[PDB]
Amino acid sequence: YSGRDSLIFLVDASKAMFESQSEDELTPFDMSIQCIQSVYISKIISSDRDLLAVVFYGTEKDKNSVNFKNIYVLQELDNPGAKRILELDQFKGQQGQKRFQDMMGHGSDYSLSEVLWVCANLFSDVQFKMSHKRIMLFTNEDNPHGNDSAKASRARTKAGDLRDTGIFLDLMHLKKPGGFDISLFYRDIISIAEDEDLRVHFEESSKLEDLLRKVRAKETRKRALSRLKLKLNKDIVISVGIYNLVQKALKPPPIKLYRETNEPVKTKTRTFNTSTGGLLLPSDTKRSQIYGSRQIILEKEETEELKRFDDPGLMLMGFKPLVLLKKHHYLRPSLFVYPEESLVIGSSTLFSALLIKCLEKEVAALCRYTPRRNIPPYFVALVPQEEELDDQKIQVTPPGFQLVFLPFADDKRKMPFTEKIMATPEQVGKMKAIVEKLRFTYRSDSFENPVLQQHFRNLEALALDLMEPEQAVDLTLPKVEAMNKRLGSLVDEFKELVYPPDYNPEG
Amino acid sequence: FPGVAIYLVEPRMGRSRRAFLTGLARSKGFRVLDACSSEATHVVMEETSAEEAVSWQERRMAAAPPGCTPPALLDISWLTESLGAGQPVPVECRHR
Amino acid sequence: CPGESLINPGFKSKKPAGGVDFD
Amino acid sequence: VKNIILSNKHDVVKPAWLLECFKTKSFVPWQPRFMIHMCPSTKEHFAREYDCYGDSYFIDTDLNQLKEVFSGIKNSNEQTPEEMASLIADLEYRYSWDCSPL
Amino acid sequence: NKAAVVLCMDVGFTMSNSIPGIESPFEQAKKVITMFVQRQVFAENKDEIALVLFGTDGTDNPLSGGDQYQNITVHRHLMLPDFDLLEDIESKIQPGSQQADFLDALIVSMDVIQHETIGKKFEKRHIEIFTDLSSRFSKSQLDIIIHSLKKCDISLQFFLPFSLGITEQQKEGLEIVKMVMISLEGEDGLDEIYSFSESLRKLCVFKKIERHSIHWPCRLTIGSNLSIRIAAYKSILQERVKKTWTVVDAKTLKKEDIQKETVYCLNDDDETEVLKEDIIQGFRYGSDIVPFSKVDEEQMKYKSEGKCFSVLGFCKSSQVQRRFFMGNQVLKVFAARDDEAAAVALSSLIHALDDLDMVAIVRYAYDKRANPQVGVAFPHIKHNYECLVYVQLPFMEDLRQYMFSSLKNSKKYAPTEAQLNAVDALIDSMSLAKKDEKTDTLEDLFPTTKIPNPRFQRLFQCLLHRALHPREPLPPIQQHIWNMLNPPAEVTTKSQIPLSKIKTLFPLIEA
Amino acid sequence: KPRGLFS
DNA sequence: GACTAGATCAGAAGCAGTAGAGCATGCATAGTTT
DNA sequence: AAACTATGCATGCTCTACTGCTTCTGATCTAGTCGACT
Repeated sequence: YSGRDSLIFLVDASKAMFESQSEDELTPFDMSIQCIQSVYISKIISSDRDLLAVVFYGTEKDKNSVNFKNIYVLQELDNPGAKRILELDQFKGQQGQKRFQDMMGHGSDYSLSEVLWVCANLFSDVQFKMSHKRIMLFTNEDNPHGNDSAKASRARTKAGDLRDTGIFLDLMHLKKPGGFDISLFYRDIISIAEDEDLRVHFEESSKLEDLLRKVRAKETRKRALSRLKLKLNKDIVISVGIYNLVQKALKPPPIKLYRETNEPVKTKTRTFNTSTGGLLLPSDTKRSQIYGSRQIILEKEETEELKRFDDPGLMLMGFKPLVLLKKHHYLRPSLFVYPEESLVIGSSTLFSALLIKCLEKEVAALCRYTPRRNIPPYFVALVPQEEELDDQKIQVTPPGFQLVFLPFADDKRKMPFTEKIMATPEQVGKMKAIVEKLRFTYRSDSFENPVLQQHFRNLEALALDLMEPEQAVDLTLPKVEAMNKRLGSLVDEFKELVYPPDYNPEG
Repeated sequence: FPGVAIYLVEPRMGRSRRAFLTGLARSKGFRVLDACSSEATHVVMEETSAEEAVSWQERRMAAAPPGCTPPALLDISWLTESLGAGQPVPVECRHR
Repeated sequence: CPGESLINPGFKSKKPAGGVDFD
Repeated sequence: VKNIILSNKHDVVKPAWLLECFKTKSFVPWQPRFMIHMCPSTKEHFAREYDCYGDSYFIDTDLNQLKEVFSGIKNSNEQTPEEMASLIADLEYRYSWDCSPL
Repeated sequence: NKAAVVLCMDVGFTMSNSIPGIESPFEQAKKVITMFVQRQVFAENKDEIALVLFGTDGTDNPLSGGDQYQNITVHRHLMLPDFDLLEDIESKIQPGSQQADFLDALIVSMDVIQHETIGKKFEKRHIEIFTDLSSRFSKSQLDIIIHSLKKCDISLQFFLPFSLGITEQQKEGLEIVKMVMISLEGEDGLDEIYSFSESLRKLCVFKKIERHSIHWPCRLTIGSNLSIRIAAYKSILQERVKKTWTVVDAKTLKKEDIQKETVYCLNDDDETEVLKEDIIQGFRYGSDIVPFSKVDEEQMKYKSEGKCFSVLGFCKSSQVQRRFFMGNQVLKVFAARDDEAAAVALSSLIHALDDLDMVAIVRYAYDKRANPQVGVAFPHIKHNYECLVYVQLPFMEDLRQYMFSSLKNSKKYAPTEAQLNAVDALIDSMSLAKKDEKTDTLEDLFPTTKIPNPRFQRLFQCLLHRALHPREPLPPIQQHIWNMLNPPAEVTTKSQIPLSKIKTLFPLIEA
Repeated sequence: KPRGLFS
């Protein structure tokens, strides 16, 4: 998967789309606008390098390269930004609907062939490589052309041509007074006709709920940190790739701006002599360190050369039982090692054999690891990792090796000596009861970083000039009320059984 | 050494660098003119090419009295060497 | 390929974080 | 503007002030009418010749100005029927104020 | 912490001659002293060293008297170690012809310790005797010597050219040394007599970088009514160099002649400078930059109550996997010092968690400015101490969803039976653990956790070489450093035939 | 129990 | 020949991630002076 | 016995540099059309 994903939001501008079934309900047009805005915000937060477009059909005015009738391309394929969101915001309400009607109009005819032609033309203009081509149809008219059959045939032919080109088509059908029926006309235009998507739907599509669900977490495409060589010995070498399945998420780096006109500035660092005033490059100056009441002077090149031990890669040392590995010896986040057949042919077979035998014998490969040049070596353990799938066969644990760093003698710290006091069985039983009362299931994606979420919310509020920032609920805060209700009296019994009458833990 | 005059071009080296250089020159005994004047005899540039230097010379002459001696174009190396030695240094072709 | 993220093709959709839910 | 308000280091002025400045081609002195927030220095300055509300005790007032002053004031319920009636009666008696028809 | 070491040395002619096939005792003692001095110099522990020698023609000590206390010189008094001491060891210390009795040298060392110890809080005192025991013994003052040693609380150690083919005089010397050790400490004293060969092996590596963790008090809270006072320390972390390189001027070799400063200027032909008071912060929101002043950022920043250790919940240990561990440290949580109720409560929690086979998902915040974290605390029980071990856990953002092909169901990379047998043979031959059947226990032939970091060893070696040789290229990596980073030769020997077989069976062509 | 010259 | 327009390769820019140094802030711990 | 100051540790933010992977852009090249000549 290489390139960018392009999406086009086709929104019908027919009269039937501007009628609300109930007074306290959202019109289909407003729902489509809200979905587009949500997708825009999600793309800005997650993938800012993607391309989006917004096109309307069935209007009175037109704006397109080919100069068709009743097709107004509101926004062409361009990276998302706050300006487009603000522009779309002027159609959200009823006054926005009036503004949209005045600007473009509604109630005119249209031909789906022209719409698809305009979409294809928009796709062709983009110069960047596009991994995905996608179009979404926000409409509530299952029979766009019932009076004319030639128009339907032309639309079918254009949809087929687009499908052959490699353009995905999706139908976000909206509520209809009568009921949407895909079988009428949209069975062929839509790229994939699901078996369940054949009955008459009396409610908006379920995909709108997914679209409205804002995702405020960055998405990174698969990439290899390094492509190194595993050396069983001097003459047996295979090629492996290293990946970081877990990586800390950081706020985007701040940028320095000028106060007067918000124009970015450039920061430069320089070093000058005090007694002469001249400028010194980072080669005239030396390095120093005061040991034993004396000064030791080393050049920069020598200082860098102090760290040269061995060439980059992994060197095999032996195999160790997994029992000897310790959980509390954590030093650094682990990495993932996978075969890489491009550099060396035959690496995959040996890697698979090693993984199978390591799983069978429950052993881990001890290795010496050197990520880059002029970096001191470390001792790592490659633990086999089998392929684990979930109920729906979606892979949850890939096959390969888990690279875990092992601490040196300097990475451990001595602990103060503390006398051991053992609790009586009754206290342990009461604590067991409390623990059982406070039991819950844990998942790796059950928590979110409050700082990053609040930062994203504040940034969006500032960019869109919203009245107040949206407040993010913190799921990491203990539920004091629920815990108190569940525990009941157990806390009092434990405190009576473990603490003297006058202890005052807080004090 | 009141005989010689030294001027530093502000718009190409920065305010902080110019201030530091003027302070060092003053502490070393050199007299540096804060503002451009006809009495200036040496002009020092910083990170500049020949074309920009000649254009600056033309601009300065455009608002200078006739029958005078325009300063000589010099590089920052000359000023740094003079400050290091503590006394004015002879001018060579490289500095010009 | 059920569960694929509509917003971001090629990435598996992630369920909303539920925090702690006692049994 | 909310962030600026929460930081007491600047003055916020409604656009109407600059429109009036353009209209008269002269620098019009500020006023709480053309303001949304005041820094401590401006609070001290306006606290001298301008009362805490949007009224002055150096320049007279008209119907529109008094309406503007009353707009800022919010309803409060520190009174009780009988005491409000008694205070109204005392006010009506004080300034020869018994001549109203209603 | 603070310590005083008085190295007593023998410089009589008895050590000037030995078997040509082995190093002379004098050279071995010099090497041991030099290694100790290097370790002390490169480990700033505020320890002081003095050097006394017996067996030289000179005589310089506080207590002269008559013929007694002669041929003993207090070469170096109590002071912090430095390179001049190493230079003095290299050249100034020379062999001597006269003989001396090491009892007088011990008396001189005791007098030096007594005189120079006053005025400073020296919590430890040591005297090391480097003697070959060739000279005759005058044991006319043993009782008073032992009494003084006991009263002053001074430790004693010996270093001899032979480990516990010698002359009868050496046997008598060893007997008297054993008697002295027994009197001083008893049976265990027999373990305080070392040999030069043994000491050289132990002192061939620079001391490890050591730092003291700061005790972190807090309260483990389960709800709003249960709280246990706890103290947390840092157990495992990536150690860094205590000191950093300092930039100096090449000519004058001074840090005062070099100034670093950062300036800001706009993207204009003039490159005009702007002060730091006219610089604002901003962020990237799509295709445009949104200003965000720092004061507004602090106003809108996520605020939390700092220094919190709360129990979000309890979950089975299976649900938490090691591959998801995050952060850069491991925390060890004990009960509050001088607190019995807290100890009982923590022990109850640890035992309950272990019995139920479950861990605690907790929220941890170092202080007000620190960002909140979600981590896992699991019990750690040992025969002598128990505690909790806390390790950070990942957020939803940190997780990455990457798809990899399956190797088990691949028709092109499927290993054959012979290949699997070869891999099995390789794994069996290259085992790094020995299974003792008598105790049914696994012994680690290559313990990684006991290997000092080669980075610091290399840095110290290069710094020492530069200090003692100002004009010389840096040396290569020491052989013992490579040896300690490689598996034992026995493991390598058994892996030859399996490796050749694996080469034969597995084709590998570089592309 | 390493102490003395070894500590 | 010449032009124009298609398709192929290699270097530079962007980006991600790591390491080193400095700063600021907060806090704790221990030595010195009165 | 109490207050001030030297020393150290833990953490967040920022400049600066360096290495590696991926994508975009400038540069190096064959087919179609018109025209020149003989």
